[PDB]
Amino acid sequence: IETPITANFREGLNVLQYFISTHGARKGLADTALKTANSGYLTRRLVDVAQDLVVTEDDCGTHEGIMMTPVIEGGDVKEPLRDRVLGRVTAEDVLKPGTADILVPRNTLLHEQWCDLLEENSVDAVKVRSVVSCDTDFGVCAHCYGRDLARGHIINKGEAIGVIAAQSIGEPGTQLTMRSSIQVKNKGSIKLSNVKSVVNSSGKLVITSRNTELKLIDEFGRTKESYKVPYGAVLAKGDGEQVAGGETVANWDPHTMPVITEVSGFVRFTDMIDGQTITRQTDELTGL
Amino acid sequence: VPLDGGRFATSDLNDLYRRVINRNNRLKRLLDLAAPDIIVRNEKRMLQEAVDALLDNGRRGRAITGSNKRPLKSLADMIKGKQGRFRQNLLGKRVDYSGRSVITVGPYLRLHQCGLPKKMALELFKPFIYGKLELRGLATTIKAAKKMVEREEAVVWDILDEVIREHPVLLNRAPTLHRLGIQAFEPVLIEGKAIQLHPLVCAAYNADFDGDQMAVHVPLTLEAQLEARALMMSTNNILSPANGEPIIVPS
Amino acid sequence: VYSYTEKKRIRKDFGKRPQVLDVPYLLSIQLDSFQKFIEQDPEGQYGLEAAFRSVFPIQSYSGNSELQYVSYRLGEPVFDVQECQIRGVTYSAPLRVKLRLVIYEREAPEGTVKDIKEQEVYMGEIPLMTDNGTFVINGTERVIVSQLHRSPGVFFDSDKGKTHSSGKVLYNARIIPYRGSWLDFEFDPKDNLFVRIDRRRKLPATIILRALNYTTEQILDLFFEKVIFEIRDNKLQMELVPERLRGETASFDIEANGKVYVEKGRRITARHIRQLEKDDVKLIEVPVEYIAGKVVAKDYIDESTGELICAANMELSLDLLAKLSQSGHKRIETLFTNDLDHGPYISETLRVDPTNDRLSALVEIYRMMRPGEPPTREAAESLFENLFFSEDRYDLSAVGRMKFNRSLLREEIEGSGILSKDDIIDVMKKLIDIRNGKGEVDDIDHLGNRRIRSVGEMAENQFRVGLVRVERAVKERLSLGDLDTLMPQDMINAKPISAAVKEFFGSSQLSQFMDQNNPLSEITHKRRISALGPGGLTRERAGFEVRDVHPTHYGRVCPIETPEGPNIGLINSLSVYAQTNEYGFLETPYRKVTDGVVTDEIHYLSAIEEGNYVIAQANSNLDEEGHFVEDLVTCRSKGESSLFSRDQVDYMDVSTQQVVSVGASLIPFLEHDDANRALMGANMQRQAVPTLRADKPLVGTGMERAVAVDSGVTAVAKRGGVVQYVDASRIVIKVNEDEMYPGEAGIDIYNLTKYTRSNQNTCINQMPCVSLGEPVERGDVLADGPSTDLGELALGQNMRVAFMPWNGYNFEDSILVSERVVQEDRFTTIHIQELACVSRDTKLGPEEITADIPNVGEAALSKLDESGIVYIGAEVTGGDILVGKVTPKDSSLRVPNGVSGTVIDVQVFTRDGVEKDKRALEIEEMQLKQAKKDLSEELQILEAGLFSRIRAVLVAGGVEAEKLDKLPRDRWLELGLTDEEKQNQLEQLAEQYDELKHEFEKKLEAKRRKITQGDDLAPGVLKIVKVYLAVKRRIQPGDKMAGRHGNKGVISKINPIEDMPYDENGTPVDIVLNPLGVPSRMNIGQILETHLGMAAKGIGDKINAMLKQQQEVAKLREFIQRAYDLGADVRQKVDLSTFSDEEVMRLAENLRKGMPIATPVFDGAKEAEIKELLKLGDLPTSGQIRLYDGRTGEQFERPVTVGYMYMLKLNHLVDDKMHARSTGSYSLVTQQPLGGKAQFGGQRFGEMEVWALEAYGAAYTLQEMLTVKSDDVNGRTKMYKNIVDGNHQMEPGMPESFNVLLKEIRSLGINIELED
Amino acid sequence: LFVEFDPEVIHTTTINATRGVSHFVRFGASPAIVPSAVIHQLSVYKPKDIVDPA
Amino acid sequence: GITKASLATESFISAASFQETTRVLTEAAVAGKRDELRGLKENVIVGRLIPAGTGYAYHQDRMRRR
DNA sequence: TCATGATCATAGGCGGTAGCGTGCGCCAGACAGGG
DNA sequence: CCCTGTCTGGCGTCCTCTCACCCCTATGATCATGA
Ligand SMILES: [Mg+2]
Ligand SMILES: [Zn+2]
Repeated sequence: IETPITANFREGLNVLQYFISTHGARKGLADTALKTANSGYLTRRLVDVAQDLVVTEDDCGTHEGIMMTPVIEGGDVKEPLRDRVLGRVTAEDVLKPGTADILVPRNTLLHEQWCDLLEENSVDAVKVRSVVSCDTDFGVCAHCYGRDLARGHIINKGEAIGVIAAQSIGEPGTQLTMRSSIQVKNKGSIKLSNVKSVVNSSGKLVITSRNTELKLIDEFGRTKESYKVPYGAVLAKGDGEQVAGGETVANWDPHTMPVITEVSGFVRFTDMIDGQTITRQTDELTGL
Repeated sequence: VPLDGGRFATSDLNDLYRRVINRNNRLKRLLDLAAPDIIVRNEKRMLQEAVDALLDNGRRGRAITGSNKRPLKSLADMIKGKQGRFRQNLLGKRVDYSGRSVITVGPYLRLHQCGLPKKMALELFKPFIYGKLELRGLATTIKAAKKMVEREEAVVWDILDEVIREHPVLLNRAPTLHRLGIQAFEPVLIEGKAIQLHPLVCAAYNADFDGDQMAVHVPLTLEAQLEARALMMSTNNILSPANGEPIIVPS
Repeated sequence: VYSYTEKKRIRKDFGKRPQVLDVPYLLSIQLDSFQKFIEQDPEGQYGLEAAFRSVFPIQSYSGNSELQYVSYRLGEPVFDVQECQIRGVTYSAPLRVKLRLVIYEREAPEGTVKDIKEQEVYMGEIPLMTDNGTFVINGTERVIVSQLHRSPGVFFDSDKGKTHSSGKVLYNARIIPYRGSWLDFEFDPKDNLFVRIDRRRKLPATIILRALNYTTEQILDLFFEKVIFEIRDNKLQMELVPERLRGETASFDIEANGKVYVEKGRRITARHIRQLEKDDVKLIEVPVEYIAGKVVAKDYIDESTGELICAANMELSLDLLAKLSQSGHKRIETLFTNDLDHGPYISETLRVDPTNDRLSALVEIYRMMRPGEPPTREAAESLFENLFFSEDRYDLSAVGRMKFNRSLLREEIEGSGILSKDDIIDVMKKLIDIRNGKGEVDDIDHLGNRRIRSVGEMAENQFRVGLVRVERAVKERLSLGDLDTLMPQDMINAKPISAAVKEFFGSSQLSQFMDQNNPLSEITHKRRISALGPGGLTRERAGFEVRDVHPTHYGRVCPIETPEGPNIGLINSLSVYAQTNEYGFLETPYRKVTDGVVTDEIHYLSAIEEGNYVIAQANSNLDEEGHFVEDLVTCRSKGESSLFSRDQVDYMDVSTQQVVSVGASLIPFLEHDDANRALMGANMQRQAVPTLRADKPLVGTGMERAVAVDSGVTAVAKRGGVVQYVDASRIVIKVNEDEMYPGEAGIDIYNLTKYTRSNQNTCINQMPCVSLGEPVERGDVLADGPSTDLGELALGQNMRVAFMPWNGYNFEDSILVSERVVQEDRFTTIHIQELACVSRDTKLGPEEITADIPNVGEAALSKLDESGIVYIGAEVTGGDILVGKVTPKDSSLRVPNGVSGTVIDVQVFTRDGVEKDKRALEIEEMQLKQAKKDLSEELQILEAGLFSRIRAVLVAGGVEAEKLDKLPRDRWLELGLTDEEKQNQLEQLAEQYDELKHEFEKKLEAKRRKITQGDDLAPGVLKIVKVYLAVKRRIQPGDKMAGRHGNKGVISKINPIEDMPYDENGTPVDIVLNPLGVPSRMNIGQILETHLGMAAKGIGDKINAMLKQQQEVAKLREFIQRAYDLGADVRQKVDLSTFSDEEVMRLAENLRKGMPIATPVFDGAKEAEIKELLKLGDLPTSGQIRLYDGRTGEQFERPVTVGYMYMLKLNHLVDDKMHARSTGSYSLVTQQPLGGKAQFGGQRFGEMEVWALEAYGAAYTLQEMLTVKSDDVNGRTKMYKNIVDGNHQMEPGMPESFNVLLKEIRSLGINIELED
Repeated sequence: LFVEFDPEVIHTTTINATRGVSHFVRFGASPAIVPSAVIHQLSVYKPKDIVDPA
Repeated sequence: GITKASLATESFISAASFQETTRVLTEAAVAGKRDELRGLKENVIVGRLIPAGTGYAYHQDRMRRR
C-alpha cells in the first residue's frame, strides 16, 4: 500500500491503519497453520525413507569422496571451509603447496585443531569422505560418516543416523516460509574457467562462450568472488591479471545475443534468398 | 458394543458380513428351485457387488452406507491410512505407567531433576510400593498393601521417597519434533499438582509456560533405567544433533 | 440526567467523538430471523407460508383429487422452559395445519367437486426460541449459528493461469440457483464453448441453444453482426463500416471516390476511419481472395434444383461463390471474425456440434443426464422442461433474481424464479464479452457475493425437504384408495416432517452446543458467521484466500476476533453495528455527508453500494457544525484507502467502535496492541470463568452495559416503579401509576434463578442488587447475574501488578501470586457436576435402589438415608456412595475418584407404574408444598396489589376514612358510590378477582397433575436419580490466568505475604509479572492499562481518605467534581450539583474501592490525560514507584512499574488435566489401554516418540514401551509379578495387536504367516 | 416378475412411485430384452417339489 | 524421489506402514515376497529389539549364532 | 354374543410414481484420443 | 505408434479436553365396549 502507517504503538493507531495491520497479521497466522500441516508430513516422509540405515561397519575401504569448497554466490563467502570440513575423514591426504609434503594423513578426523591448521595454511579444497560414496553393503561404515554430532568423538558403531538425519532436516520446517555487469569488491588475481576468448580490434578481450565463469583468487590461494559470465560478454581485463576494488571489468547486453566472430574478413550472404529466407522490413521512423 | 440403551449400534463389519450371507443364502435358494433361464445372473451380480463392498468399500462405484451420508468401513479401511492398524495401534501404542499434567518453572532445580507431584508419583509407582511393603513386612498379602496405599497412611510416603531416589522418568512434550523432545530426569516430590521443569531445558522442548502440558513415563525394567540414565539423561544431551551448537543456551 | 442505577456508580468516560447512533440490541440476528420464520405472514413470503404454498396443493396421479392448503397455527407448548430443562423434553410447539380435500368428477376437471372436507391436522413439532435467542433440544441449551455462503445468481469466474500450462486463462460462468440444477459455461484451450450441468459430462454449449428452439440462422443473428457483399458489376463490392478496421492490415489498396485511402501493407488508422466516415464511403471493392475465408450466416438454396448451395456457418470458397453467383443472389451476409474484437467462438462451437435440430439436442441432453437408456421425445421434453423451466425443481430466490439482473446490467430487480431463453443468452453474451477484453471478472471473497443464512431460512429449508418427502407419500396414497371415506389426517403422517426438523435441530454441523460460561461467551456465540456446514467449504481442504480478510469486511465482519488454529477466518464473528439486509447480505450504518455538513441521519449501506461512493474515516476532526477542519481527509474509495479533498466525500462512519466485534471492544487500549495479541486477548476473554464475587473493570470501554443488559443473564425491569420486597429468591416491583394498565391490577414478581448448572459446569447465579423502597426505571437492572456487578460486566478481578523479574519464578510467561490473593477468596470459583444413575431393566428381574446393600457396613451407609439416596447437604469425599444400587451385585453410584463437593440438589424421576419409594414421595410432597405456597403467594400478592388499587380509587368520590376498615376486606365494592368510572372499575376488578379465584383453582389442579404424573423415559428404565455436586475450586500452582491483551501464563508459585515487593507506604504488590513479554509480543496496551488503573486506584484512595476521616459532603463534592471534569473536549460533562447531598455519599460509597474509567476503543485516553489523572492523585507522574524487597529488605534499583491490571481466571485448571495410571482397564478389540481421563487411561506413546527413541540408542526402553507396558497380556502379568517381587525383568512375547493385523490381512484372500 | 410395457413415450420416473421396481434384467447397461422361455416353451412347471423351502 | 524410494523396497512391511497399503500388499501378495525384518520399523511392528542401539549388539549375537 | 374401533407392541435399509450432487489441490501413471 | 489429453487413484501434523447423538413409523393383533 502506497500510504504507509505513520503511527507507532506508543501513540495511537486510527481505524484504517489498524485494519491494514490486521491484513498482515491474519496472513501470518494462516501461513503458520498450513505451514505446520506440510512440515509434519515432510518429517514423516523423510523418517520413512531413511528408516533403516545403521552404522554397521568400522571402515569401508575406499578413497572416492566429495570435494568440499566454500560456497560462493558472488558476494561475501557465505559458508567457510572450517564450517564445512569440520569433523569428516579426509579422502585424499592433503598436501600443502610445498608439494610432496604431507599436511594430514588420509584417515584423519578433522577436529578443531586440524581445522585451525587448515585455516592457517589456506587450504584450497579438502577432499573428504561422504556417506553417499561409501562401500558398505546394507548400511554405512563409521569413517565415512564423521564426528558423532551431539558428541565429540567419532560415531559409535550402531547409532541409527537415518532417523536423526531425517529429524534434523524436517525439524526446522516449522520455521521456513511457504508463500548488467560484474562489480568487484575485493582485490586479487583474476581467474577464468571454461572460456573461449579472442582479441577484438580495441585491444580488449572479448568472449565467445556462455559457460565462462570469472573468479577472484585472493593472496593465499582460495576464492572470494565468482561470477557467471554470459555469452559474448566483453571483458576490460584478461586471465591471470591483477585488478583493483570497485572496478567493473565486464560489460555486455542482457537484451541482445552477440554473434561476434573470430577471423577478420568481409561479410557475404550464403543460402539467403530474399522474399523467402529474409524479408524486407524497413525501419520507418529511424532509417537504418 | 452396547450403548446402554437396550440396543446395539453394530460395527460396520457385521453389517457387511450379514449382507453377504443374506445375498448368498438367497442365491443358494434360487439355484435350488431352478433359475428362470436368462435369470440366474442378477443375483450373482448382487453377490459380487456385496463382496466388493466387504473387501474394499468405495473402490467400486458408489459406496454403501448405514447412517447416513458417511460410507461404512470395510476391511481395507481397517488396514489402510490413519485410524487403521498400522498407524494407530502398531507403530504408536497407548502405554501403562504414564501420566500427564501442566508444566511450570521452579528454578531451584539442578538440571538433571524435575519436580513431580506426590499424587502422580504415588499413582505411577504403585507396584514398586507394593513390593517394598511386602518386602519390609508391613502388609501380609497384596490386598492389605493396596488398601494401605489407597488410604495413604503415614508410612507410604517414606516408601515412596525410598523408591523414587535413583529412578529416572521420561518427560515428553506432545509435539515431539526432534530427539531432544524426550528426556529423562530424576524426580523430586512436590506438594502441588504441576510438573516443575528446569528452565534451561525448555530451550530444547520449544516450551513456554502458557498452558503447555507434558507427559511422564516410567521405565519399568532395569535395562531401561540404565538407558534412561546413560543415553537419555538431561545432562548428556547438551549439544544438538543438527550442528555443534549447545542447546543449553540461557534464554 | 441519569437513571437511578447510573447514580449509584457513574463511570468516568474519556472519549472525544460525540456519538450519534447507540449500540443496537446485540441479539437481533437470531430473534429477528426466527420471528421472520414463525409468524402469520400474509402476501405469501417469507416464512412457513412459502413452504406451505410452494409444495401445496398436492394433486394426484390423474385421479382428480387435490389436497389444498388453508392456514396454520401453533398451540401453546405443554412445558415452559424451566420444566423443560429439568425434565429433558424438547421445547417444542405443536404445528396444527388446516388442510382441505377436494375431489373432482368425471369429464370435467373444470367442474364441480362433489364433496370437500376442511379439517385440523397434526404435523411435527417445531422447537420455539427462548427470549435469549437459544433452543432447548434435549434439556441442553443450543444455538443455531448463521452460515456465510455463496449468493445465488450468475458468477463469472476466471480459471487463471494454471490450466493447460501455457498461460491462456479460461473463463467460466456458474449460474448458482437457490434450489435446483447448476449450470457451468466455460471455455477450453481450443477456444470452444462448453456447457455442463451439475459437474457431469461436457457438451458444446450451443446444443442448449438448439434446445430452446433456435435455428442456426437465428443463433448467428444473435451472436454476431453482419457484413454485406453486393454484387454490383465489378468484383463483388462490399458495404464497409471502418470501425471494424481499427488496426487491421489490408491485403490491397483500398480506394474510393477516385482517391487512394489505404495502402497495401499498412493498417487503417483512426484518422483514415474518420476520412471514410466523413466522406460517407459505403461501397468498396474487394479481390477474389478477400472472401476466401469469410463465414456465411444463413442457408442459401438454389431455386432451380431445390438443393443447398452452401450450409449455414460455412466458409466460402471459389466454387461456392460460383454456385451462388449464377443462382440469382446479389446480397451475401457474412460474419466479422476478428482476432481481438470478436472471435468465432460460437462458430467453432457450432462446427464441433453433431446435432442439427431441436430433437437431437434434447436427445443428447437426456443422454448426458441419464446414461444409456432409450430416449423418447416426450421424455426429453419433460426432462428439459423440469431442469430449468419448472416452478417445482428449479427456483432462484428473490436474492438470486436480484443478483442475476444486477450482474447482467438489467433494470427490473423483479422476475420469475425460473430461467428463460433471454437469461441463458445473456449469460453467453456476457461470457463472450469478458473473453473479448471488455468488462471484468468477479472475485469470490467480496462481501457483495456472500449471503448470510440464519435460523429461519435454514429451518424453512429443512421443513421444505420434510414436505417434499411427505408429498412423495401423499401422491402415493391419494389416488390409491376409496373416496369419499377418508379424512386428511389418515393420509398425511407426522413422521418425516418431525424427523427432518428434529434431525436438523438435533445434530447438524451448525446447530451446536452453546459455549455458556460467561455472558460474553453467550452473546458472542450467538453472533457468529461460520463459513462451514452444508453448502460451504471444509476445513481440511480449503484453502488460502477464504482465510484472509478482504477489504470489504470493514464494518461488517470483525477482523481481529477469530479462532486461531485449524479454522482461522472461517469462524468469523459479526461486528457491532452490522445488521442484515432484506435479502441476506450485510449492511452497516453511515452518516450522509451532504456537500458541506455531516448530517446526523444514519443510512445503511450494503457491500456493493459502499464501493461506488466515497466514505470518510471514523475519527476525522470536525468543528461543531460538521465542516471538516482539514483540507485533506483520509478516506477510501473503491476498496483502496487514500487521501481525498474536503467536500468530495459522501459518507462518514458513525462511531469509531464499528470495525470490531463485541468480543474485542471490551479491550481497553485496543489501538496499542498488535493484532495477534488482540486476537488472543479477545479469544481468552471469551474463555473466562465466573469467580465468587465478581468485582468490576477499573479500565473498561463503556461497552459493558450493552453486553450485560442486552444478554439474558440479568433481570431487567419490565415496568418501572417502587420495590416492595427484596429476597435472595424473589424480587417484587410495584408498578408506577403512570406506566400501569387499568385492569389486571399488577405488581410484578421476578423469580430469580439460584444455584444451577450451566453447560460448562460453572455456577449461573443471580444476586439481587437493589435495596428496599428503591425506585427503578423502565429498562434497568434489578438482579445481577454471573460475572456482572450493578449491571456492568465483571469477568475477572482487578489486582495490584508489578512488572519485574523476580528470582526466575516467572521465566517464560509464568505468573507469581501472593497469598494475599488466595486468602481473600477472590478467585475461588464454584463448579457444579451432575451425576446420573439410572435403574435399568435386565434379566433375573429389575434392580434395587434401596439401602439394604451387601458388602458394605456402617461407614459407607452413614451418609445415605433409609432409601439409598444421599442427603441434601452431605459433604462427601472422592469415592463415597451417593446412590446405592444393587442388581440381581453391587453397582452403586460413586463419586468419581478425585472430586470433593456438597450435594445441593437431588432429582428423582419415575417411569409411571413403578412404585415410588419413600424419598420420591418426600420430593413429591416437597414440590407440592413449594408450588402450593408459590401459587398461593401469587394470589395473595396480586390480591394485595388489587386491594391497594381499590384504596387508591376510593381516595375520592364517596370516601370513607373510618368506615373502610370496619368490614372485611373482600367487600370493598358495595360502599356508597354512584354509577361512575369508579364503580365500573370496581366491577372490572371484581371480574379480575373472580378470574384469579377460578384460575387459581384450575392451575393448582393442573400443577398437582404435573407433579403427581410420571414421565416418559428410556426403553426399560425404572427411575433416574440425578445428584448435583457443588465443588469449590480455589486457585493453585498450575491454573491459567491471563489479562485482556494476550498475556497468558501458568501461575507458578503462590508466595507468602512477606516475600512480596512492597513500596515505601507498606502495601505489598499482589502479582509479579515478567517484563520481557512486552517488546517481543508487542502488546503495549497492557502498560497503559496498568498506568490508568493505578490512576483510578489513586482517585479511589483519595476518596477513601476523605471519607474515612468523617468529612462533610462539601469536600467530597469538590473532589468528585474535580475527578469527573479532568480532560479535553469530552462527552461526559457531569455535575454533582443535582445529586442533593445523599446520593453523593452513596456514590462515594461505591467509588471508595476505586473509580471506574471508560476508555472507548479507538478514541481512548491519550498519554497526557493519564498523566493529568495521575497528577490528581498524589502518585508519581511516570507511573513507577520505587519498590523494596521482601526477602532482603533492601531497595530494588531503577524504580519499577506498579499498577492495577484486570486479570481473568481461565477454565483450563490443573486439577482437570492432571492424570496418572499404573494399571487400569484394557480395550477389547486390541489389548491396549483405554484413552482419555474419564476412562482411566494412559497417554499415547505416539509415532514421533517412537522415532525419537529410535534416534537414541534406547532399545530396551522402546521394547517395553510397546510390548510389555502396552499390549502383551501374558507379558504384562509376568511383569506385574516381577515388579512386586523386586525382579526388574521382562519376558517379551508378541504384541496381540500384531495378531489382530494377521487376522485382518488373513481374513482377505491373503495368506500371511510367520516362517521358521 | 414379467411385465408387458412400452419404454419411450411412457417414461419411467413418472411410474417410479409404485412397486414392481427394483430394475430391469440387464447383464449390461441397457435394459436387456428378456426371453419369455416359460411363456413360449415352458408354460407349466414346479415338479421340483413343494419342499416349502426349509 | 523419497516417497517412491520408500515404496520401492525389498520389505513389504516398511512400504505398508508408509503410503498406500493396498498396492503394496497386492504386489507383495502375487509376488510371494518374503520380508526378513530388516532394520528398524519392522521390528517396531513385530515387537522386538531395534537393531540400532543395545539391540544392535543383540542382533550381532543373533546373526552370529545363525 | 359378535363386530368394530382403538391402543399397544413389534418389526427393516435414497423415497419415489424424481432427484438429490455444486467451495480442494497436486502429482502421477495408466488409458485412450488425434494424427 | 507417438505424442497428448483425460481420468482416477493416492496423499494432505501431533497430543489432549469437552459436549451431543446412536430409529420412528406403520401394521397387525388383542382387548374392550357397544349394539
Ligand atoms: Mg505457548
Ligand atoms: Zn565408507
